[PDB]
Amino acid sequence: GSVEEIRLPRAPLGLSIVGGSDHSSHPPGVFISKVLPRGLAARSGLRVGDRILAVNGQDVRDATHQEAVSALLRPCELSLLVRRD
Amino acid sequence: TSRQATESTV
Repeated sequence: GSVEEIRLPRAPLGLSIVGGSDHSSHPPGVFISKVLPRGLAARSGLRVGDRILAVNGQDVRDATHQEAVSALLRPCELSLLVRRD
Repeated sequence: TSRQATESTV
């Protein structure tokens, strides 16, 4: 849907992100730029152009590039909300 | 868009 949930088996993620509140760029959120071929992210259905919305409940819809990078890097069971537009 | 396109692979 316009917004979806992806259950990554956290335990490397095989994905690349671009954007942020200060470095907002085109694929004003933090957007998925690349996804490795065999990476966990690709197996889990995460698509290029998806704007990451939240990481295990922590919203990134308006978060610094590094703030989002740290969110995806410390989810502590993992769930990522995305915006497919 | 703006400039300084930063990308981070996780």
